[PDB]
Order: sequence, then C-alpha cells, then structure tokens
Amino acid sequence: GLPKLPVPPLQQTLATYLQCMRHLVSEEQFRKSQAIVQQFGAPGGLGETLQQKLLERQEKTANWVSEYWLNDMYLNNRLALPVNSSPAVIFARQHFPGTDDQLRFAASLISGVLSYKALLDSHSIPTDCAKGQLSGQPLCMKQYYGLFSSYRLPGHTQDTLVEPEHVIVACCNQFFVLDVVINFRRLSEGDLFTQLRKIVKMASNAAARLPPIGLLTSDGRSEWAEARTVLVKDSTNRDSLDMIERCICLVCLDAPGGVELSDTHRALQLLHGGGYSKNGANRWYDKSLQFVVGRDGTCGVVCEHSPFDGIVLVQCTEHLLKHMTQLPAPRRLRWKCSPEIQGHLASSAEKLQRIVKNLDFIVYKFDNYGKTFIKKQKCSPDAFIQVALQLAFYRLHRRLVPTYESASIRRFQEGRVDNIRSATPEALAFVRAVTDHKAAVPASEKLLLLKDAIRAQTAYTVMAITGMAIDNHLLALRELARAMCAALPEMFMDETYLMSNRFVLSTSQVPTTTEMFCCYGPVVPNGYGACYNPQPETILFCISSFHSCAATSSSKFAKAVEESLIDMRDLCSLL
Ligand SMILES: C[n+]1ccc(C[C@@H](SCCNC(=O)CCNC(=O)[C@H](O)C(C)(C)COP(=O)(O)OP(=O)(O)OC[C@H]2O[C@@H](n3cnc4c(N)ncnc43)[C@H](O)[C@@H]2OP(=O)(O)O)c2cccc3ccccc23)cc1
Ligand code: NA
Ligand code: NA
Repeated sequence: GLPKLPVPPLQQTLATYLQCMRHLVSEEQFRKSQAIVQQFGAPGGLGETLQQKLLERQEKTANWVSEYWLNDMYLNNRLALPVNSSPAVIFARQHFPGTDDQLRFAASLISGVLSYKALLDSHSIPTDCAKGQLSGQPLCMKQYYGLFSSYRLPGHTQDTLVEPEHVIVACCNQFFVLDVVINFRRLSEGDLFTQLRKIVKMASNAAARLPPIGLLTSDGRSEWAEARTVLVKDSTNRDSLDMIERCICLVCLDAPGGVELSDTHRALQLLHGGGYSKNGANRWYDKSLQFVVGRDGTCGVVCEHSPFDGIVLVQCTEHLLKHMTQLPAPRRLRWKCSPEIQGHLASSAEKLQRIVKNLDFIVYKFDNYGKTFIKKQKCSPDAFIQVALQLAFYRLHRRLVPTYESASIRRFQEGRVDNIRSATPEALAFVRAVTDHKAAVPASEKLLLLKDAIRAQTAYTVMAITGMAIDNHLLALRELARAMCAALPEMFMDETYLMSNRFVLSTSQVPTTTEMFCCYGPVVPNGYGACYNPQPETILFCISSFHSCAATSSSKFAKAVEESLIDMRDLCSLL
C-alpha cells in the first residue's frame, strides 16, 4: 500500500543541479554547464522527451529507478568487493576461553539466523515505521527478503544479482556444507554445536586441505568472472559453487589475529581478514552475509550489500544478538584446480595484499557530547554532523568536494536510497568564515552561518527522503537517453556532471542500540569513507581512506572532525 517513487518536475531537478555545482566549479566551466542545461531543458527539447519516457516508465514499473540504480551503484562496478564495496558490522567483544565457547556462540548465532528466517517466511513481520526525520511513516520491507536469498555472480562487464536448507562454514580456508532445516525440521543449537565440532576437527587436517578458492572472490569482478569461467569447466567445481550459491549465509570460523583487539583492528579483520596470510581467504565475498566468529572473540558480519542497505541489516543483527540463546558429518566442498587456476590464485593473493596495505582505517569515539546537546540547539543531529564533516574536510584540505550521504527512500515501493548532497553553498559560506582568519568574521555571524548551513542541510534531507532530490532522476534520464543512442547527450558528458558524481567524501549514518558499529571503504582513490553512529552523549565515527593518496589521512581527518565538533559547540554556546 506504499506510494510509487515520485518523478520530480524536470525544471526543478535542473535548477537544483546547477545550484549544487556552481560553487564547486570555475566561472567558465559553470557558464558552459548553464548553457548545456538550458538547451537540455528547453521546451520541446530532449529533456522533456526523456521526462515523458520516464513518466511512462513509472506507470509500468513498481519503481522506475530500481534497475538503473542497481547497475550503476553495484553491478557495473569493476573493483574488488573487499574494502571497495562490502561493508562490515563489528559486534561487541566476546571472550572465548576455549574453542567450544567460540563454537557455542556460532551454534547459538546460526539458530538465531534460522528463527529469523522463519519470521520472514511467516510474512507476518509488522511494517517498520520511520524514526527520525518525518517519523511514523510506513517503510518498505522488501530489503529484508534479500538478506539471505541472494548471491552476486561476477560478469565480464556487469555482475548479476541472482532444496533442503544449509549454511556454508568456512574454516582454515575450507568450505563445509552444514544442513540446518532438513524438511521444515530445524537442527537444534546442540546439534549445530556438535556439527561445528566435527568441522573444526576436519578442517584441522593438513593432509585434507584444499586450495583456498575463496581468495578468488576477493579479486576484481572481471578477473573473478574469468577465473570462475575456468572453474565451471569441471563437474565437481560446478557442484561446489552451486552449494555456495544456494546457501543461507556463510559462517567463518577465523583464526586468532596476532594484534591487540582494538576496535580498529577488529574492524580490519571483518573488512579484509588481514589478507591471505591471516583470514582473507576464509571468505566468499559473492554471498550476501558472511558471519565471522573468530577464535579470539572477534565477531561480526561482512555484507555484499547489493540487495539491502545498512538500516535493515542492523535491525536484523540486533534482533539476532538480542534473541540469542546464551547426524551425518558435514560435507567438505571439493575442488579441482587447473594449472591456470593456480596462477589466478597467486594474482588474487597479490591484489588482495595491496588492498590490505592500502587501507587506512580508524575508529574514533567523540565523547564530549552527542544527540542530546544537538537537539538542545534546535538542530537535527544528522544535519549538525554533516555540517561538521564539511568543516572537517575544508579545514584539512582547503576545498569542499562533491559529497554523498545515504538517504532512505523506503517510504516508496522497493525504495533503496537517494543522495543528500551535503556540500551546499551554505556549507561553503560557513566553513570559509570559520577557517579564513584574515577575514576575522565575528563569532556571532559565524553562528548565523552555522544555523543557515544546518537549515540548508535539513531542507535537502527532507527533499531527498520524499523522493524529490536529483541523483536518481538524472540517472534515469541518462539511461533512458542511452537506450535511444549510445552517444549520451551533452549534459551527461559535461565535465561538471562527471565531477558531481566523484564522491571524494562518502558518508552515511547507521545508528545502533548496542556496542556494534559499521564501516566501509572510500569510493574514489583520493577520498574518504565515513560512517557514524550518533548516540545521546557520544558520536562514533568510522573513517577510511587510502594510503596511496598522500593528501588523505584518516587520523588527521578524525582530529579535524573533533576540532569541528568543538568549534560548533562553542559557536552554539554563544547565544
Ligand atoms: C556510497 N555508499 C553506499 C552505501 C554504502 C553502505 C551503507 S548503506 C546506507 C545505510 N545508511 C542509511 O540507509 C541511512 C538512512 N537514514 C535516513 O534516511 C535518515 O532519515 C537521515 C540520515 C536522512 C536523517 O537522519 P534522521 O535520524 O532521520 O534525522 P535526525 O538526525 O534529524 O533525527 C534524530 C533525532 O533528532 C530529532 N530531531 C530532528 N530535528 C530536530 C530539531 N530541529 N530539534 C530537535 N530535535 C530534532 C529527531 O526527532 C530524532 O529524535 P530521537 O529519535 O533521537 O528521539 C552501509 C553502511 C554500514 C553498514 C551496511 C551494512 C549493509 C549494507 C549497507 C551498509 C556505502 C557507500
Ligand atoms: Na542516488
Ligand atoms: Na591517505
């Protein structure tokens, strides 16, 4: 009973687009972009033709952007999924004195998964109602049904999102089939614990060890598509891939790390496993959910997020963790490795280690204040924090950049997200006043600039979540144009448009109720990834960047965030 994603008016989107980019390009580049957009948007022109094709599309589809967005955000992306794509959720520290304590946790977690899947298959789950901005409104539930049912196949140029029930268990880079529902008749926690004891014993036998095929899923998508094409030439490889493809989830029983179990190092283990020499091959990145249960108590889940976004994921995992309860041998999946496959594995190992060494990651806990203080200033906490991130970026790098912030459009049928473009002209005015000390702008006027930047950020936020923002609209017009002619219209070849979609700062808010946190890598080589968790009295930031970029630094950016939050508290405390 949810409404269809709206199609905003064309002239609205084009005027918002120009206002979004004017302050981020030169005078001359903008003048050219203005002329291009005017011709695109002229009466009887190409824009209007495309808009009419888009309204026809809205009438005939449940959601007119779903296919375009899924390809542009995920399936067309050629980069390896670790760090570049798959986010990580880190649970609370656990203490596993013995192996059976780790395996009791795993058994308890798996049966929590089985019972959660039974609720979904009940189709009796009450509709989620929004929290925060525009509270109380009903939200789409489709994403819950992609948590367990999905596998992402690699393609040469574009990926594809695709019996008795079983889990796959990864241990010592070996994969084991663990059947769990054996005719609508679930195995108990006790049975699962017993089955996991057998897997650990068998995975420990070095005479029986098979090559670490999971490492192949860590490569570039076109490279893994090619390697997979080799594998499927043999029958027993095909059967093994089939079991992984139809599994409920992965459960990875990781070896202990060597390092201090800081929040930052626990996150690193969930994001890439520390590479081939630690837990990096104890993975299968094509599958949507990989639950990690490390021997040292490091536990979380790695997500192939093409079928769902973070809010739905965390509601599931918080459900699982809260409800957790305090016979043939599982089959080991077999493989036949060509001489060629041996070479694919060597390159996968080398490419994966470059990712491991390239990632610069920090978990930073701002503890001077949280949402409560911000609400007392009559501000949205998310908008407050977004403005602070723009100040952080500007005081460090002395420029503002196209920024991405996730906004859920789950108020509409099959809605996923649109983009809140936080790098507004009001943000620019504020951060310049704060950092340009020659200008000597009085603190009272800085406060007025702070309040107007928050106002603009909230206004864009409301627009985005009601389906009236620009990114999805423009994407659809672009891909509708592409279908009529491979030569795209000038508006989408314009350097201004290409720049507008290089998100040097890529952000999202994922609040949790518990001690878990979320993190992901940047989406451009010279950029940051920034996932935050605002609580009443604290704000948790997970900051990523790439060591190969000499300008970026996760530690420096985190100190800039702290400085920006203190500056903004001092400004709000004036009046
Ligand atoms: C490029 N790429 C794409 C994707 C990814 C992976 C991501 S996938 C995206 C996951 N993220 C989302 O999907 C975010 C969805 N969120 C929304 O869309 C929100 O709507 C948003 C953020 C727009 C606004 O945030 P808000 O909280 O709604 O608004 P607020 O902050 O203003 O309200 C708070 C409190 O303040 C009150 N209030 C408001 N105004 C006030 C005022 N003026 N005065 C006083 N009070 C005021 C409110 O009433 C409330 O009150 P309270 O409830 O506390 O009592 C991901 C991350 C992590 C893990 C993943 C795992 C799996 C899959 C994906 C994962 C990475 C990179
Ligand atoms: Na978008
Ligand atoms: Na860097």
